Amino acid sequence: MDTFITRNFQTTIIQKAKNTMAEFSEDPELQPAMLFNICVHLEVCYVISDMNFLDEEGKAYPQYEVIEGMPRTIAWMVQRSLAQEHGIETPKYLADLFDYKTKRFIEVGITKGLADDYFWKKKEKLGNSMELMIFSYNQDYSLSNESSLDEEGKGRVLSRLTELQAELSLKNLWQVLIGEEDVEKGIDFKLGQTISRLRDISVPAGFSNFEGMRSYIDNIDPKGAIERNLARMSPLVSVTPKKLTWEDLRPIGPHIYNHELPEVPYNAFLLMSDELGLANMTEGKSKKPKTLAKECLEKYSTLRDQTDPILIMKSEKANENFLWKLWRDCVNTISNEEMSNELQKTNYAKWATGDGLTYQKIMKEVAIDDETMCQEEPKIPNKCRVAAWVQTEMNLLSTLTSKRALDLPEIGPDVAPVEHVGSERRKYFVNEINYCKASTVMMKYVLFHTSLLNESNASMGKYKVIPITNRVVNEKGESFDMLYGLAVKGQSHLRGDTDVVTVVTFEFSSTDPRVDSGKWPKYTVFRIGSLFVSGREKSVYLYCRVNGTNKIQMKWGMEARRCLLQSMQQMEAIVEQESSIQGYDMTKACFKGDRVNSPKTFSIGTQEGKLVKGSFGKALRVIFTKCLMHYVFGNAQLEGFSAESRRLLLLIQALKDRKGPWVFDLEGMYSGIEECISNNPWVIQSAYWFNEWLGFEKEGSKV
Amino acid sequence: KDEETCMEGINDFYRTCKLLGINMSKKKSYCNETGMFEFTSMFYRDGFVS
Amino acid sequence: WNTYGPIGDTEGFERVYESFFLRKMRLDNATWGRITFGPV
Amino acid sequence: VTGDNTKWNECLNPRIFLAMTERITRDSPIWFRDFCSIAPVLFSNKIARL
Amino acid sequence: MNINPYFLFIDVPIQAAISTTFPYTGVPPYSHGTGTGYTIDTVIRTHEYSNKGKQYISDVTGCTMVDPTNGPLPEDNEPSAYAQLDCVLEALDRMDEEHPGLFQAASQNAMETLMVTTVDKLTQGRQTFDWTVCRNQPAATALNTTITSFR
Amino acid sequence: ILCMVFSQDTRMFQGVRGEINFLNRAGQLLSPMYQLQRYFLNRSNDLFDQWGYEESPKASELHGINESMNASDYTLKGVVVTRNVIDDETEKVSITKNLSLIKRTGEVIMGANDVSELESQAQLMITYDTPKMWEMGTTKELVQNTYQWVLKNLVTLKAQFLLGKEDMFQWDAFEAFESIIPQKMAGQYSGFARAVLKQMRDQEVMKTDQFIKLLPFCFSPPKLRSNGEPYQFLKLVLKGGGENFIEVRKGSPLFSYNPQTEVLTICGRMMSLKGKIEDEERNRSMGNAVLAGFLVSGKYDPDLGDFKTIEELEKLKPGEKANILLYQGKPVKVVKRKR
Amino acid sequence: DYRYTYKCHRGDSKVEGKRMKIIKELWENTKGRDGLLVADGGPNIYNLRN
Repeated sequence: MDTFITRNFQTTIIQKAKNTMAEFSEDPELQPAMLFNICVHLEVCYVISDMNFLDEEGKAYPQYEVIEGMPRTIAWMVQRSLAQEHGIETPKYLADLFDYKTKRFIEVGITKGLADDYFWKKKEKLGNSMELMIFSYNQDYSLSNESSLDEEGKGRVLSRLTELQAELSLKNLWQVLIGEEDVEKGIDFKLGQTISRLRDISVPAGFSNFEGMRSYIDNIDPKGAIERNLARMSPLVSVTPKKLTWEDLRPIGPHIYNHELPEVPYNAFLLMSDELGLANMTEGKSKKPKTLAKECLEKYSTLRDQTDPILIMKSEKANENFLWKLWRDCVNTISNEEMSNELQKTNYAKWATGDGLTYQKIMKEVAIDDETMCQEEPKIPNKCRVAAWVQTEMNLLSTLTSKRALDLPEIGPDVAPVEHVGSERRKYFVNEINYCKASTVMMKYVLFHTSLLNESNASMGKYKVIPITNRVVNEKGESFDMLYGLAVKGQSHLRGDTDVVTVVTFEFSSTDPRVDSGKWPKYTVFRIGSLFVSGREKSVYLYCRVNGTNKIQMKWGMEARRCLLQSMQQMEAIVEQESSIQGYDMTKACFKGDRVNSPKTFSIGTQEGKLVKGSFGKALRVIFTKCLMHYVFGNAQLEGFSAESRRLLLLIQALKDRKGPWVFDLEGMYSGIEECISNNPWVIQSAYWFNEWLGFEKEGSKV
Repeated sequence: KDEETCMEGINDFYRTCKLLGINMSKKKSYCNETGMFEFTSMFYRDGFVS
Repeated sequence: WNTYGPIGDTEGFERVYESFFLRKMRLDNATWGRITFGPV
Repeated sequence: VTGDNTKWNECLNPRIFLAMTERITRDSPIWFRDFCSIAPVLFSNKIARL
Repeated sequence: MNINPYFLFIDVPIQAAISTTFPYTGVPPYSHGTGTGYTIDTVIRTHEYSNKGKQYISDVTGCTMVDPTNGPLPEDNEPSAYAQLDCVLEALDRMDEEHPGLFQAASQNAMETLMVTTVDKLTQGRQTFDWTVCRNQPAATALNTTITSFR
Repeated sequence: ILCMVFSQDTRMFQGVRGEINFLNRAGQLLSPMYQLQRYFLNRSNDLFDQWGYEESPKASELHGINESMNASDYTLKGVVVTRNVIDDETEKVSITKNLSLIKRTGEVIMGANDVSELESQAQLMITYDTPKMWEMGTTKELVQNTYQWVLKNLVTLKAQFLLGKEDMFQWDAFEAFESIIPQKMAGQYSGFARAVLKQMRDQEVMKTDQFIKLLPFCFSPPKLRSNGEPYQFLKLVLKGGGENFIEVRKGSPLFSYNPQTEVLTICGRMMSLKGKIEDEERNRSMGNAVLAGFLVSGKYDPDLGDFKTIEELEKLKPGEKANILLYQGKPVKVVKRKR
Repeated sequence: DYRYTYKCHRGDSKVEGKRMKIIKELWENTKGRDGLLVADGGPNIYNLRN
């Protein structure tokens, strides 16, 4: 088909048809029949307007103005100008040709059958406001006015179309030739009574029927209406511009400094800085989690065989006995021989997670009749002050440990300079954050959530024991299989994915909770035994906690591995900005330093109230830890606070660059930000750090 | 000419959009010398874009 | 099948998927230049 | 100004959209004008399910 | 050494520093519940900003209707839905004058695309409210059910 | 644009806005003229706008050009087009240290910064012999080349090693191979390799496979612990991460040995080592060439306990026996030695 | 993620699986180990340019 199009027509005609039809906002390839029709129509109208010419008085020796082919905007404005200059009605459809003699717009068309019916239906479509000439492949012609075209033009057009018709059937193209009326089948659209009434009752105040609105829109000249409306508008409608200044900015959410409010609890799913993995060196083979947990407990047999618990702390509502018996059942199941990791002593599991205390649903009619059934008030989040453990979390998760848990596959050889730059950036990033404790915590988190999601494949009405395991590698190359504790997941009879399935997790730790009583108001902790590392006894506690999460939360935890890409993108944006200051890449220079440049240093934190600098590696580690904490501590409060602190930070930046920022309703922004600082540890610590950094910027801007 | 006239123009634009039903956010908007701004989660700053 | 399956004849395969091979050939004959960062 | 709009979709009126559609298609076939207008009028009578 | 991540902003422009703050462009799972309460609040707020308009009773659906257009202009900075028709018409006139032959060409192109389009285009969409069962169903299933009911 | 830069027109100097601190491949600051050349090559609009335009000449063949090389009356001052094409024999030139061509009288004709940076792939499979440039290839190719070089001249390496000097760890091939070794662990790798090779030489357990595997790592200066004892490792990682690692005990994708057929596999390529292997080499299987200061004394004894990690091996005291694992199913019992 | 999902680890790896035995045999029997697809335990060669 397309070959016929490019062979039977000149390149200019094909290009004009293609660019005029591509404005339909659709694929021009899969439907080329209309392309052929439009090309033939363009050729016909071009031929029609190449033989007859006019003069100062109208000597026949141009007379035809071509509107099709040109851009629709230019064509429409030209048609409107012609109609205005000639004092004639403008056709509602874009006429394909205009005549200077008759002072009327005209249309052309191509068909396959008799042209009389086509002409009559086109007349019905356009009424009598436009003239037409029509030709058909089967030697038929129709003209509204016999004084429109001469014999030469009609004969040439007829010969061309007859030749095209004859040639089409030679390559089996006439069979697939679509007609012309199909593209304009729908021209009748009559509204029913109901829809007409709905339209009539949907007009702005001041009109009775939609006819009045239509006439008002099509007739009235509203020039100058905006000024008239604005003149009488009250002066009270003002943005109230206010130039911003350094002193205008104030600390956000000072209540967090109120010592009366309680400390923020530790609501993260898994222990991050207090983890304790029972290392068990392995060759490197992959084994089922149950076998790994069994071997790890066998190595530390003393902890496994602990039956008398030395309770150290208790939650407000949880029962220590039930949790301990559930943990004993979990370890018994882990240490058995059956392949399945399914609990068989469902008693304590059922009675420990409060799975039997759920209310029973009754028919709505009884509730309506009943008077004691009333909606319960929403438990709005409490308000808490600064929690000192978030600072320790951030400090420790950014340190370099002796083990790494990242092993990514390989990539093809790098050739292009951009590939070399990307590979260098990746090398520096991984080298910097390979052993960072945040990476290991992130891997544990994602692996545990993946296992939780997998266990929900077919087991939904049964309790499943899942060990919190991890695969780690050290500098020497020997790889270990760490076990961080266990967790039993309950049943979710409902098939919904956003339905909480209660899971209770027992994680080992080496930190005595009594040191920070406010850090664990939600944990039940025992003391199982004592490990020896360098001949010295260090205690081991078992933090037992009930929790509730849904399948979508499992998916979120699984995707929590995106913190790596997030941190890499942030570092790459920093490097791209540094390189954009210059004209060349700044990766090695800002990491290691070249002859011209020096190793870039970033302000990391505070030491005894004084600023401290550090290498770009420390900044990368802090960025990764911040991203991981943001993902782990994520709730609606955190995202809202970040979204509003965006605006506050942008205003501060504008202030720094001496751009003279102006604020309209500053207190509105401050209220929007403070609306989200209620109980999230990450949000509260972010507010504290923002206040500290704002103070530092204020005190440093006076120099 | 001066920032005062620029803010008068901003106020006039605010009133105009109010007349068209568009309500500008005073609690989430700010003004600064041209060259640095944001547009649909895309920060522009003197050529750099993030 | 990829290890001990019957060995068919792949003659003329490039012709069928010629566009991808043309893309690969264009990529191979590339002459990469410099990399320039933002104007600022 | 990095302006933002509060309650953008809680303030725009379907009647104003109908007016815009009528003004835009001031020179067009009547059937197409009605076809374009059928949407704003349907929205102007929208019923929400709780 | 107590880390302070915000201190990075000292050594880096904030525009680059806060790059890619949210890894997700979609929706989180912990967003405030959008249930009956949220939709009730939405309708309440929609009717609150337009309560100074004309209130009447629809003669077709028999439901309360509020029309703020051409209503009193606001006297306070609070959100307002009272959009004068004259101002909108003047703005459209200014746009058309600035861009001559734009509205006509766009309308012509839209009508031509509508003429050449097919019903199947409706199947490219998100969840659609099927009325036969009064639920949320895929676009294809909703279209099929509507077609069957029409038949 | 190069004509502007070379003419040193003051307008070109005034047409610079951003920093021009460009660096070269060697990391040395470019000459100011080449700095401006590169800046304007990357930034053409600025100079063209700054230069200023003028009217084109009225000659038939002479016409102006815009920024985008479009003919126009407004043309860059002093720049014109001409259809009268101008027509486009060898000598000898001396060279200096910095690869700069200097004519007979001493003028510089071609510097080292005039080399176009247009990287491309040769249409023919070119080959090189010098090892100093092997670093250009990928890590696996570098490993393959260095191990081929070690193997082919293995007789000379063994002969020099038996002498006990230190000149055999500084071959050009080893210098080329060192590049892919991470800097932080290079010292420990070299120290461990030297210690294990010395231990193998002292007590005759000479194993060809271990010698070939651990010879290249011996270049870098030794980095011993505060105790004066060499580090211990299980596998030595190379640049590129992942597959790029050499196993010290069993074998790695980059290096493997089959004693049944006596076949050496390097980066997926197989070779035969016939004639370079002693009959008694097989009997002394692996256990005497996997740790520094340790030698085999027995077999797997569950009573002594499970396998001991490198952490416990490093803190062990002389005269104490431990158990290690080579690979799945082949444990061994070793004992620390003072020597 | 692809290798984990399809159990198609590298042919020269030391992992064990139902499909991994045949993959290892194919890797042993194949000469053009750079030409094997990733799905068959071959080496990945994808990068930005391709």
